[PDB]
Formats: sequence, C-alpha cells, structure tokens
Amino acid sequence: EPSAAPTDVKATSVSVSEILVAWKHIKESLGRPQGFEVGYWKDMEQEDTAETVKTRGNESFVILTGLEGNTLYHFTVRAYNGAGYGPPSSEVSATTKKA
Repeated sequence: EPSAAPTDVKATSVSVSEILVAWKHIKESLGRPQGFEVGYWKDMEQEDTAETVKTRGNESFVILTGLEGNTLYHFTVRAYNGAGYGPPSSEVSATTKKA
C-alpha cells in the first residue's frame, strides 16, 4: 500500500483545453505504485464531482485534455497499487486559457 503522496506537484496551464500536472515519484521505501490517479474538478463545482485520470507505469506527469476553457481547475494526485490508494498530494490549481 502506498504510504506517501507524491511531492513537488505542479499544475501548468497549456491551452484553452489542456493543463499539465507533474509530480515527483515517491521514495521506494514508501511503496511501489502501479501508477497515479489524478483527481480534478472545476472551481465552481465541488471536489466530490471530481473526474479522475489514472496513469500506469513510472511517468510522473499527465496532460489533461478536453477541459473547459477559461476555467480554474483544482487537482490532487495519489499513488495506487493492488493494495489500494495512497494519500493525496497537496492540492494544486491552474486555469485553462481564454479565447
């Protein structure tokens, strides 16, 4: 079971519909993930409406696509493996571009 959240989490605006989320891998002494789950939600909606994307393997970023334009998004990232989900990262935010 992953025991720690990823660190150095950053969200970066890419375009009207894309945001890059990147993080640092967890120390192996804290567990070995099958991947990470990124939860994301629009600011004007609850965290309980969050959509999720899973990565698989050891890449420490994902470019989220199909996002609403000119919109503040919030993100958290957590590791996962067969035994379950690890704790979530600090929340980060970025806004998709305008017009």
